[PDB]
This record gives sequence, structure tokens and C-alpha cells, in this order.
Amino acid sequence: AVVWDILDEVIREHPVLLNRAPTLHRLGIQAFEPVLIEGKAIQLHPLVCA
Amino acid sequence: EIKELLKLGDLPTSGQIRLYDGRTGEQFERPVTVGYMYMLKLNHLVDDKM
Amino acid sequence: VLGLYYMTRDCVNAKGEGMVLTGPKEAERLYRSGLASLHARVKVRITEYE
Amino acid sequence: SVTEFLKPRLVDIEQVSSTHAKVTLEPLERGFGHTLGNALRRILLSSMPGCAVTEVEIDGVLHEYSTKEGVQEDILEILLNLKGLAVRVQGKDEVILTLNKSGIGPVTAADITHDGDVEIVKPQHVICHLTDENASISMRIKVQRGRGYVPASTRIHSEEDERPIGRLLVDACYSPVERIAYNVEAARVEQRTDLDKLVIEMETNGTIDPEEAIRRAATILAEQLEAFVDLR
Amino acid sequence: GSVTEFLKPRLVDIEQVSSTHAKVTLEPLERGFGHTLGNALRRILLSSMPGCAVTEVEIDGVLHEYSTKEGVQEDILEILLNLKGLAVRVQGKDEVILTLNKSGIGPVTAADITHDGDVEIVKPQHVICHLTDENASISMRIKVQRGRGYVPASTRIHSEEDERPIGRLLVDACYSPVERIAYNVEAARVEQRTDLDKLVIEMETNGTIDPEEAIRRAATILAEQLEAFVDLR
Amino acid sequence: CYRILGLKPTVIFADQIMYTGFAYAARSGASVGIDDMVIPEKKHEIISEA
Amino acid sequence: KPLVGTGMERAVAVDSGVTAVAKRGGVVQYVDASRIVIKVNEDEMYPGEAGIDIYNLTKYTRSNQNTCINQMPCVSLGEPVERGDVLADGPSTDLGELAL
Repeated sequence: AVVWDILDEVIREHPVLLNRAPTLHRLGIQAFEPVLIEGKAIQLHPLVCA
Repeated sequence: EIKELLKLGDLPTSGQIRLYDGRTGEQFERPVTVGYMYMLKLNHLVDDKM
Repeated sequence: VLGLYYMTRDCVNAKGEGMVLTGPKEAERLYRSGLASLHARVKVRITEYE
Repeated sequence: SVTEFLKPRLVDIEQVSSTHAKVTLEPLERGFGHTLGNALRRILLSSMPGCAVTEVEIDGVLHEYSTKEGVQEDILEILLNLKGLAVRVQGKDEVILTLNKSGIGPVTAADITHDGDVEIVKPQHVICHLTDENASISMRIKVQRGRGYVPASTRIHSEEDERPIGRLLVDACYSPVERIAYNVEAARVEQRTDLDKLVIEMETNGTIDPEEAIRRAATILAEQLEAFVDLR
Repeated sequence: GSVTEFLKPRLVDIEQVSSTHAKVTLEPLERGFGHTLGNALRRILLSSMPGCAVTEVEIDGVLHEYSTKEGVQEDILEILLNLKGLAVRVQGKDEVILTLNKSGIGPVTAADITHDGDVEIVKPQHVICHLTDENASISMRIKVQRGRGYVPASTRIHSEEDERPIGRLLVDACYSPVERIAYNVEAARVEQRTDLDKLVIEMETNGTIDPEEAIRRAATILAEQLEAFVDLR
Repeated sequence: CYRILGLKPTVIFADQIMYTGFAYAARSGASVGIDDMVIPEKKHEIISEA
Repeated sequence: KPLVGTGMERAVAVDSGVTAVAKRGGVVQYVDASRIVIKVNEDEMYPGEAGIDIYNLTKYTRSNQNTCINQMPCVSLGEPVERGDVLADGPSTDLGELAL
């Protein structure tokens, strides 16, 4: 459990880069603040999909 | 023929029924197409992808 | 887009047509109470800024 | 225990103003956020007791679409302003107030004839604007105690043809709640992800504070449930 | 008069169409409270009703669910799936061990389970398996425990009970006894008054909960949840 | 909004637009049924004339 | 089974050898999760023959795609069986119909 608390501490304001191939233009890679979620699927904001 | 088979089952001919939101109990403002569809699981499982 | 479009459309005769509203808050109250439809043509007091 | 549930341990109140408050409760059992929020929202919108202005008579006005000289606002805007009048009455179930004034400038709630059993929340509230020294306004307003919101279109009946000249009908905003909204977000307790956090954004007239409104709505619901509860 | 004095509902009638299907009538209800109570009670009933479910099964000669037993028509996995649907009402314990010994050709159903005095089988006809040989015998030991909600075995292993033997099989537990909840609001012409309403709640369950007890438990849960709002600063 | 008010109000506006659109699309109960594909009654005679 | 099918489900399920198809009619004499024993009809067995057909079912074997291949009986003791009848359902088969 303390490992999970540490992980919550380390990701607080640490951005991560999300990239979808093909990276046709520079919006193909964008930074997001990660919120830790259960499950194995990345959750993407609907407005960035376009 | 689909309409007649629905009529035999006492179901609406249009294929749309009045649904209620379980979160609030409120009626959805328009009738909704509710039926049965045959769905598949396509071997592209996330736990093989993560 | 569909939800905003459905929100911002008008109907010729709708529940609560012709009401005069103190502001947007009263419109929200009337809608959630079921006393008025989203498409009801009404006169609403609006404060805007420039 | 199978009969033991999670009762909120973190309660936060953010007072944006004396009338606006944001109340956040966590943690809640999965789905309890929507249940509690929607129940409270319905009770606050449609069942909260309160006092509001219902009928208005103006001397120079015969119908709601009649014009009057000396008043900047049309009669419809005056009716809206009277809808915005927050008033609380002690003991009495129905009161009638009289407003007479002459003078260039705003005609506000502070000009209404005072009654010991009636209290006005915002004297600064503007009822109309008088445009000339040769202009006078005289009106009689009716304040009743009721629940929720009853539009004037519900009360316009041929059975009420007893209405004399100029008995204008005003939407009755009995409930103090001006806006009630709720949002449900995620919460966790020891990596127990499936939990609910409830955020309640409440704005009310100055009749009662938002916290008092929430307490009264919860009291109403609990009293409704009392005949089925088998515990303390 | 008495605008602030709401009328309080009571359980006026309970109708039981079948052992699994019932209707409960609440009356009287002020305008608008019928829908509020109906939806709140529906959510609470579908989410939080206690019940008993099968959790573990031990069958002699069976090491894992991905195997077959000679003389038994069904695979062990299908036997466990059938056992997942067993409706058991336990009177005074949160866990109980049931025994099922059967021999000879024929269906093996819930009526064949050796019964404790404080265990009731709602549906004896429930088929557990089929024996297809005269020399075939089934000896089974079932663990039924009381719980709330849906607890899959994958999450159940988090209990970390050390050294579970090989022949022990875990069944996903669906403790909820309710299956379908509907509510209708009608006009209740009572007390020489016209604006009162009546709430009819129709419930289909597995037959392991008294409908009145379920309604009262839902109301109790709702009241306990509201206690935080009533007392808030 | 971006040209008049800048970046931060635009981001908040975009999030609120998304939330409102999703909520009211859900409340609308918009659905596609077989009866929504309305065929003109003039179609058959147009085909015959052609 | 698909409630809305096209009628080709039976052919796909039978022509593919995932199902145990009865090669001779008769009455099923023994059933369990792994074996089906059929007593062949008198007018259908050859001279000097035991008149019994044994079908051994595939239980929980690995597919090429690491999925499960399992055959389950769809018949019960004493039930008549004709030539071409499906005796056991294979993966994605329900009573001899393709069930994807």
C-alpha cells in the first residue's frame, strides 16, 4: 500500500506524453497530467481525439 | 414482416420504447431503439495489449 | 455537437411557451422540474458583458 | 458487516457568497452519490416550503400588457422584479403589502409599507424606476406561503373569473432555492476505487442559507422515511 | 392548511404473485415524492440488499474446474455455474457448509443437499448435475456465505487465506437477491384529498428476501445516509 | 472566445461545452430507428417516369 | 444461438468438424461429459458387427490461437439419434448451430 501512496505522490504534477501513430502533425504527441485509474486501458479526453 | 412479428409480441411497431435514466428516474425525452443484437468478442483483448 | 444542437433548438408549441423568466437559473429550475421544455420560446432577462 | 456502509468522513463547505455554497461529501458507496444528490435536488426544487409574491394589483394597470406612463419598465418587467422579491413572513399564512411612491429614481423594496410579521431580505432590490416628479405608483402585492414553484399559467381558470380589474398573476417562487446542481466524482479509500464523491452547488435567495436548505431537505426526506425505518 | 406538514407514507399493502415476485404499495405520498422515493429505493434495492451465495465447492476426485467426472453429464465448470444459481436462505450464520451425496442414474438437484435446520432451499428443483451411470456417485461440499453485491473470485483471493488446497474451487459470488425492480406512481384518492399519490414497487427476486424486509432495509440505508446531511455544519 | 478573452477562459469554456453537450445528448434520448429513414412517396413515380 | 440468423449456421457448424456428428442412427446408450455411446439401429448395422458407435469428446484442448476447444454433449440417455444428427457441440456451437 505504501508503494501506491508513493506512486500517487510521484505522478502529482508529472506530465506524460501520449502519442498515436501515424504522427502526421505535431498534435500527434501531446502532454497530459495523468490521473491513476484502475483497468488496463488508457482514458483519453474526447476533445483531443480530432 | 418485422412489424407484424413485433405486433404479435405486443411490442411497439416502431421498435422504440420509452426509457428512463436509472441515475435520476427521469424519462428520456424521445423514444429509444431498444432491441437485441448479436455481439462478439474479437480476440483483441486489452490484457494482451497493455 | 448533437446535445448542444438539441439544447438550442426551438419548437412552435412547447410546454412553458410564453413564460417570462428572471434569468437562466429560473430556466434551469423550470426544465429540471418538468414545468418547461428546452425548446419553449420564452422571454428571459439576460445580463451580458462587453 | 453486511449491514455496515460508508458514511462520509470528509465534509467540505466553500461559501462563494452568503447565498452560494459548494458542499462536498466523501466517501460514498458506489451509486449513493447519484441517489442522494437526485433525491435532494428534487426535494429542494419542488417541495421546499417558502413565501413568495403571487398576485399584484396596480391602479393604472388593467391587464398584464397594459402600458403606464412614468415607469421606465413595462408591467412585465415589474412583474419579474416582484418575482425576485425575497420575503419571509412569521406566523401569518398570507399577507398583503402596499407600495406607494412618487419621485424620480429607483423604486425599491425599502419603500414597501413595513409590517411586523413581514421581513424583506434585500431592501436594495429594485422593483421599478420612476421617470418624472409628476409620476406616482401605487400597487398591492400578495405574499403567500407554499411549496416549490407554481406558474401563473397553472392558475388561470374560468373558475377564477372573480378576479377584478387588474388582478395580475405572478409566478410564485416559494422555494428558496435559486439553483441546485450536483456532480459525482471518483473517490478512493485504501485503493478501493469504486466509491463516490458528491459535490452540491447550491444558490438560494437570502431567506435561508444554503446549508440550512440542505438540512431542511434532508429532514423532509428522513421524516418521509420514518414509517419504514426499523432502527434508531 | 399546514403547508409545512407533509403526509407520511406507510406500507398499505403487500401482494405476492409468486415466491419470487411481489408488489408493495406505499400510501399516501405528496406530489413529487413518489418518484423521488421510487428511484432512491430502486437504486438502494438493486445495489445493497444482503443475500447468501455459493463461494467455494469441493468435489471428491476433482482437482480443477477444467475437468470431467466419469458418470456426470456436465463438466465441473458447468456444475459450478449451476451452483452459482443456488438460492439458499441462512437463518443465523454468515457462513455454512452444505453436503451433497447422490448416487444412481438421474438428475442431482437442490433437494438432495443434506440440510441444516437453519438453511432453507428456496428452489429444490434446481438442477445441479446429472448422473448417467448406476455406479456413478457424486460427493460435494459447498460453502455458502452471506454478503452484499458482486464479489468475483479474482478479488476474493485478496482475502489471502493461506494454503488453499488444490481441490478447492472458487465460484464468483452474486450476493444480491433482487433481480428486477420497477416502480409506478398512481393517483391515491384517499383522505378526501386529490393531490396524494400511491407508489407501487414491483420486485422480482430469488425468493430469499421478504419484500417488506427489503423495503425496510432500503429505507434504513437511505435514512442512515441522510443523517450526514441532517447534521451537517 | 479565444480571440476576445484568451486561453484560460477558452479552456474552461471547452470543458463546460463538452460536459453540457454530453449531458443533454444523454437526456435527449436521440435514437435511430427504421422509421426515421423516410422515403418520399414521389420516388416510385419518379422512377417510373425515368 | 443468434436470435437473428441467416440459416447458414447449421451448415457451418456441421461441415466444420468441431461437432460430433452421428455417422449412423440409433439410440444413445451412454452419455457423459467425455463419451457418447450409441446403439446402432438394427436396419443400419452391418452383418457381424457389435452395432455400437463410440464418440470420444475433445475436452479443454488448446487452439492455435490459445483459445479453448471443448466438446459438450447435446443428447441425453435413451434419446433417438439419426444419421447426421449433432451429438456434441464444439466451440462456438449451440445445438448444432454456429454461435459466435
